[PDB]
Amino acid sequence: AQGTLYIVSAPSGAGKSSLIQALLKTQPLYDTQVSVSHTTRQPRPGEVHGEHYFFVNHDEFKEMISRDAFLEHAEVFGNYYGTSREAIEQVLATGVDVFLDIDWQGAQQIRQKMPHARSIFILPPSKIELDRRLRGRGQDSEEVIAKRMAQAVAEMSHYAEYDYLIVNDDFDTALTDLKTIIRAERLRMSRQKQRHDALISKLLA
Amino acid sequence: AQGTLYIVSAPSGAGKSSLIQALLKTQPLYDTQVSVSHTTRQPRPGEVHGEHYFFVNHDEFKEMISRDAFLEHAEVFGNYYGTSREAIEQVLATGVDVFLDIDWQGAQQIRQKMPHARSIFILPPSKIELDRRLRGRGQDSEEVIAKRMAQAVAEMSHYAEYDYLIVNDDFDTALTDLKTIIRAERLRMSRQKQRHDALISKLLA
Amino acid sequence: AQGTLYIVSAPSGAGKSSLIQALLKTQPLYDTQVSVSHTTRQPRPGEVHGEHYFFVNHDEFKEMISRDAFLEHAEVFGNYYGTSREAIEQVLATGVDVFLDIDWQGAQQIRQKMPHARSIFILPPSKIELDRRLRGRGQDSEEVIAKRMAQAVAEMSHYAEYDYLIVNDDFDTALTDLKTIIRAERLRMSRQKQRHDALISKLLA
Amino acid sequence: AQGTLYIVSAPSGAGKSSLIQALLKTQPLYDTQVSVSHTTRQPRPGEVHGEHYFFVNHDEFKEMISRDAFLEHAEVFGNYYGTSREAIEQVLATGVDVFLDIDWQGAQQIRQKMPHARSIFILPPSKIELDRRLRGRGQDSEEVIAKRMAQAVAEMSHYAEYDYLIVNDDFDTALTDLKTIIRAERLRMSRQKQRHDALISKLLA
Amino acid sequence: AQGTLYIVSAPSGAGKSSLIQALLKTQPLYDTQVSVSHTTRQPRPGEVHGEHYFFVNHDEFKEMISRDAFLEHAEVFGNYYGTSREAIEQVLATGVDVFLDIDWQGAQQIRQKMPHARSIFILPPSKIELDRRLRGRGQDSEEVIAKRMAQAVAEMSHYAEYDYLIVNDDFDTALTDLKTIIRAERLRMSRQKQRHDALISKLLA
Amino acid sequence: AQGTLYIVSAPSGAGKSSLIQALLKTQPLYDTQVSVSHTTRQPRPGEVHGEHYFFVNHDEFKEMISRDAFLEHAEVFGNYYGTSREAIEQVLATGVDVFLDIDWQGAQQIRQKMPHARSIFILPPSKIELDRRLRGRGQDSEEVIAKRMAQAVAEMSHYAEYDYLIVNDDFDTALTDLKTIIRAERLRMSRQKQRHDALISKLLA
Ligand SMILES: Nc1nc2c(ncn2[C@@H]2O[C@H](COP(=O)(O)OP(=O)(O)O)[C@@H](O)[C@H]2O)c(=O)[nH]1
Ligand SMILES: Nc1nc2c(ncn2[C@@H]2O[C@H](COP(=O)(O)OP(=O)(O)O)[C@@H](O)[C@H]2O)c(=O)[nH]1
Ligand SMILES: Nc1nc2c(ncn2[C@@H]2O[C@H](COP(=O)(O)OP(=O)(O)O)[C@@H](O)[C@H]2O)c(=O)[nH]1
Ligand SMILES: Nc1nc2c(ncn2[C@@H]2O[C@H](COP(=O)(O)OP(=O)(O)O)[C@@H](O)[C@H]2O)c(=O)[nH]1
Ligand SMILES: Nc1nc2c(ncn2[C@@H]2O[C@H](COP(=O)(O)OP(=O)(O)O)[C@@H](O)[C@H]2O)c(=O)[nH]1
Ligand SMILES: Nc1nc2c(ncn2[C@@H]2O[C@H](COP(=O)(O)OP(=O)(O)O)[C@@H](O)[C@H]2O)c(=O)[nH]1
Ligand SMILES: Nc1nc2c(ncn2[C@@H]2O[C@H](CO)[C@@H](O)[C@H]2O)c(=O)[nH]1
Ligand SMILES: Nc1nc2c(ncn2[C@@H]2O[C@H](CO)[C@@H](O)[C@H]2O)c(=O)[nH]1
Ligand SMILES: Nc1nc2c(ncn2[C@@H]2O[C@H](CO)[C@@H](O)[C@H]2O)c(=O)[nH]1
Ligand SMILES: Nc1nc2c(ncn2[C@@H]2O[C@H](CO)[C@@H](O)[C@H]2O)c(=O)[nH]1
Ligand SMILES: Nc1nc2c(ncn2[C@@H]2O[C@H](CO)[C@@H](O)[C@H]2O)c(=O)[nH]1
Ligand SMILES: Nc1nc2c(ncn2[C@@H]2O[C@H](CO)[C@@H](O)[C@H]2O)c(=O)[nH]1
Ligand SMILES: [K+]
Ligand SMILES: [K+]
Ligand SMILES: [K+]
Ligand SMILES: [K+]
Ligand SMILES: [K+]
Ligand SMILES: [K+]
Repeated sequence: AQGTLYIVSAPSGAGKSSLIQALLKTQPLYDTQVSVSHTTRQPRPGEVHGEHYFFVNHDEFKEMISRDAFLEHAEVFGNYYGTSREAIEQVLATGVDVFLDIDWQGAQQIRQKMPHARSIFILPPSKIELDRRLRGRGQDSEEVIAKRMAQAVAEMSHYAEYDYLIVNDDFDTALTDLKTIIRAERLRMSRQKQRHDALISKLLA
Repeated sequence: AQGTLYIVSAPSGAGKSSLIQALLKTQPLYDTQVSVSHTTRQPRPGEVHGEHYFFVNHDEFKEMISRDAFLEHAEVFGNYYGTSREAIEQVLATGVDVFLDIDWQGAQQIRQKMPHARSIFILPPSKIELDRRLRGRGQDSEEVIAKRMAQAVAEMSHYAEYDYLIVNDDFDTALTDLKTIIRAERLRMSRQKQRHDALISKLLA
Repeated sequence: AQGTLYIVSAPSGAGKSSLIQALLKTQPLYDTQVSVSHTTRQPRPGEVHGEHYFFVNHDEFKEMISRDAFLEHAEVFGNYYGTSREAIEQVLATGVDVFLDIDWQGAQQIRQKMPHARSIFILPPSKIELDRRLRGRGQDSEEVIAKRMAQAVAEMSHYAEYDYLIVNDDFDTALTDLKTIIRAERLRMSRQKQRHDALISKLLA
Repeated sequence: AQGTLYIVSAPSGAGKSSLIQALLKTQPLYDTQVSVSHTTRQPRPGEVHGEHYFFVNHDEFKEMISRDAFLEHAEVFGNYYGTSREAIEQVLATGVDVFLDIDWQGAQQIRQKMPHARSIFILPPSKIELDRRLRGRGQDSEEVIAKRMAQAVAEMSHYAEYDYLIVNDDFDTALTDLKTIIRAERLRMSRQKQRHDALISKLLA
Repeated sequence: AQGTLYIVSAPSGAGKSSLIQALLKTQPLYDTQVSVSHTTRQPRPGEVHGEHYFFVNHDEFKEMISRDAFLEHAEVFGNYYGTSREAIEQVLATGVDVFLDIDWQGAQQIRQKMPHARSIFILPPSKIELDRRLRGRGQDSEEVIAKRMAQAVAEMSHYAEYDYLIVNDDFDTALTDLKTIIRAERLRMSRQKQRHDALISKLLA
Repeated sequence: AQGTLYIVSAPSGAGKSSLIQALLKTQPLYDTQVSVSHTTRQPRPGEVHGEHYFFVNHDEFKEMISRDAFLEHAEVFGNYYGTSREAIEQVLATGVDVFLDIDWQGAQQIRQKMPHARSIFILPPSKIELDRRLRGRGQDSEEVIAKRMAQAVAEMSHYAEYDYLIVNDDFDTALTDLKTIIRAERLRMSRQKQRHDALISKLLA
């Protein structure tokens, strides 16, 4: 009973990390999980090793690439990120659906290796709103913000490669759209044929 | 642009009828409609012509087959039923999603002509429960009930042909399942790219 | 197996009427129905025979009492009302939960004959609010209003006899309360053991 | 104003710990709490003393039994567990409803000492699903899993002693069933007579 | 005490009509009603006198203007429409919130006479979508559609006059938005102080 | 794009801290935040500096007052509390709506400096319930409780200065009332004119 891989991408300031965390709190670990990526970037305050990321040195990441540790890996704004194959295969084979919060470059690598995976792209409801979300608390220089928005513009040009699109205007609407996609996918005949492997056998008698 | 054609089929005793009506009350005529089939069966008490069905004589339906007026037609439960082509094509072109409540024979003909149609099959939660619903008020003979149940079993044989499976155990749940499918499909990239065209242009500088 | 008999009573001005209709629209005829009482009162405008009530003459209702046709009967607000036994027993045996919208006199007679019946009493949120609802469009005389309010107070005296109390302040809340009771009862072990019989056998090797 | 004790039992792999935690996050501490049991078992990673359990040595547990510290205690798969009487009585007398996540042996002891307590049993939706939930991440030997399933089979044979049954097929449905039971129980006339001690006094005037 | 007067205006193609009906089905006649306007336009098929509109002749409506029977009146889409004063004042005095589905001309006259009236404007999600809804079944000429769209644009010019803006993209969302406004207003201090008068007295010793 | 300040006050035992925390978990930080106050009171177990409060010595608080650090400050039951101006102005100017959990004295100071802020007062559903909530786990002396209730009585006399009133009888109802207020306020024409700054421009063409 193999589970389904879900790809979730978005520019910074579309609210993707908060949409996925809120989805996860409604779901037991036997239905849905998130993958823990590897990264070279510094742990932020509040972040714990093995929960959000496995944090590693540049040289250790390199080692991992060279021994084919990764289902996908990429550089994103000055650091490396990747999804280790072993833990993914292991969780999917227990029937769990697994969320991959990754950029468009990782999404592409996943699509070719796992053609069944479903990908969701999240957009902000406008440029004005994107800019206000991107600015955060509002203490970065104009320059640092132009570079941010430019990285976001790059991410967004890749949206058409995804199977679903969520416009995250209003958080609760968008959360509901995300739950709706996963729920609809579980109503697919292949999935249902199984988990319901005969009630159906009992129906056709 | 084009709305999506939905096919919904079910044995009797699966609550499919009330599920579709309930869904329509929450949905504007510009989003979602049901197709008005032609048939030779008699109107039920309190059932208006042109709203549930176009009711015609045996002789009239046979001449409609000759004029090639139907996208599908079939014989179901001792009467003839057909889906007039002109109205489907006309409602779909205005962007409305159109539901076809038709049997498995009909669904096959539509699949061949309209291959992006999506199909929903609806099952009862058990055989005993199927029997309890078919029996209804329990005033019918054992002989009539026997014929309804064999027809139901025969209908259920063809489930594996459909894209989606809903197990209608609890009505509200099954209603949320039908609403869920419709909503997820509207979140697909092909339709969202259309609906949010202006937004996407702005966002990509 | 057997459906559950529900009794619902309330003074007028407690919104009990619309609560029951609203509940029924969300619920199939094979899950939940309302009992059709006989009465001597006139039909209201736009009120059909056999659907809300079986409307009979004073002389006809008196002969129904003699034939022992009622599970309960009583005099309410200057007219006679009764619950025909045959249809209750017949709907209940098909597994349908049946609601009896009857007064306190009726509820006592049913309690004695049918001791697993469950009863719901419905109260207004205050006396002032009760008065505001009773007054309605405010076109009635102070004398008629005076008689409606004494009847309401008399009805409310008998609340402590019922299994459940709903305070109907906010309609949607009170609707969720009525849906909630019905749903919890269906979760009781006696009914769930029946509904999931096949599952339980499998589970226990 | 004494609160209600709720008993929640299930085999491992019916998702009970996750159903109760999610219920609790919707409820303030003046309405609903969980009891903190005593156990001899080792704290898992993430577990904190006094939150999930009071962790104690074998000898300390023994001391507690001998001085009648426990409303119930039992051995469950190679460790001891129990509910201390003092903290329970103290919380219930402040009107809080208290959840006891305990096995069937503890449930029995509670039933005799507190006959008002309501018990809920949770089942998995099938054996296949139970087995997949039981297997977790999927790294235990076949042997260790047969023993797990055998402990689960034992738990499940005791389900008929409970007042309610939840089949935990779909987490959100099952969570809603749990909230529905507590909510229905609060609509009971005894409870309502109190918390609403006169609005009612004001109604009967 | 007094209910609140609501004004709702919208171009056609904003789904305002079905939004108001849908809202009313969830709401008792003692909480919320729609005003019955007089008009000279013909009844639509299946549209009853005194329930949607009081339908009168041109000559009758002109004499109603002379008797000062209207709180507002105006000419809309080639016919005359008016809000009879007596019924508004009479329903409002019984504590009912009354909705006026009227155009911008009407809303101005009501604002001047009734300055605590609250007003809701409803917009379509885009021009293309507005066009798609106006076109409807697509059987009208390009000339008629042209006149409907100029009327819609003219109506939308006056939006900035209203207290509240609802963008009706997704029906259920827009329905929740209309329910939300009504509910928040009932939470204002002036109305809550009235509704919970007895409670507040007790609470303040 | 300036955000809206929300004031939330209540006596102890109306459940205000739990209502606000639950609201916040549904909202991303770019829509809604809570302010972190300064206080001289001791950190409770579980409390962390900079999350719930900035904890400071009596002398440091004094320093802050003397250099005009505070938008509002006050003494509440033997300790000082205040909201620093800088962090507030900074967050509001990024378009975030900010919740201020403060007493009636702070509310007043905020009202004069920021006349756009919206204030919500929460009441317990009765004195009996207030007293039971105030008593907590139930281990304080009668005397300590009379003083508690007396501080609560003082808070409650100031309720009429607030724009909204929530009666927190049932947690989920009250949470929904709180979400409804914020949501309604976002439907106001001033707010909507902006975030929707032309779709509208595109509508009037
Ligand atoms: N290819 C790939 N991208 C990743 C992976 N993990 C995170 N990212 C991307 O890294 C980007 C920034 O991540 P992060 O430092 O956590 O900031 P944030 O997620 O926007 O708050 C996001 O677009 C992620 O999609 C990964 O394992 N593989
Ligand atoms: N193929 C075909 N079947 C139809 C059509 N309309 C209705 N049916 C089927 O014939 C059966 C109709 O039963 P009906 O008289 O409406 O009673 P119902 O089952 O409660 O709807 C159902 O299975 C429908 O799916 C049609 O247009 N074409
Ligand atoms: N005991 C008895 N009372 C009934 C029966 N049917 C209706 N009633 C009661 O008589 C009253 C009927 O009022 P009705 O004419 O229907 O106006 P309503 O109050 O809005 O329903 C209500 O209190 C009902 O409970 C019945 O079958 N038996
Ligand atoms: N009798 C009794 N059983 C308990 C008590 N606390 C926990 N248990 C049972 O111990 C079993 C396993 O508990 P645990 O080690 O926490 O694993 P888990 O709850 O399945 O994740 C469950 O069936 C509980 O019902 C208790 O205080 N008394
Ligand atoms: N001012 C004024 N306008 C009204 C009144 N009643 C309806 N209208 C407006 O006239 C138009 C009526 O259109 P109608 O014939 O009902 O078709 P509809 O647009 O689907 O409701 C709408 O814009 C209404 O707002 C009224 O009493 N006074
Ligand atoms: N004026 C003002 N009051 C505050 C501030 N922060 C907290 N309070 C008030 O202090 C009172 C007690 O706070 P606390 O010690 O946290 O107890 P609790 O909030 O009831 O659990 C509450 O009424 C708050 O409204 C503040 O920054 N300014
Ligand atoms: N406008 C705004 N966005 C914020 C603030 N704090 C965090 N964010 C955004 O919230 C998201 C983090 O979940 C990012 O898009 C941040 O930039 C704030 O104070 N204002
Ligand atoms: N069990 C049962 N099913 C019914 C009753 N009335 C209608 N039905 C069923 O409800 C469905 C129509 O809503 C059909 O499947 C009918 O057979 C009844 O009294 N009992
Ligand atoms: N306050 C008020 N109650 C009404 C009105 N019309 C009907 N009702 C009440 O609404 C209920 C019927 O739905 C009854 O309790 C009626 O008295 C009205 O205009 N105002
Ligand atoms: N199938 C599956 N169940 C898991 C996994 N991780 C945890 N669980 C289950 O989730 C529950 C813990 O809440 C237990 O029933 C675990 O066995 C996993 O990766 N796969
Ligand atoms: N696109 C579309 N709109 C429709 C159709 N039928 C009715 N409407 C629209 O739906 C609304 C009435 O519910 C109006 O705005 C109508 O123009 C249809 O078939 N297609
Ligand atoms: N009745 C009651 N209230 C409690 C208990 N524990 C905490 N609270 C209340 O819950 C609130 C804290 O969120 C305060 O009003 C506390 O007094 C308890 O055991 N019983
Ligand atoms: K990641
Ligand atoms: K059909
Ligand atoms: K009745
Ligand atoms: K426990
Ligand atoms: K009107
Ligand atoms: K604070």
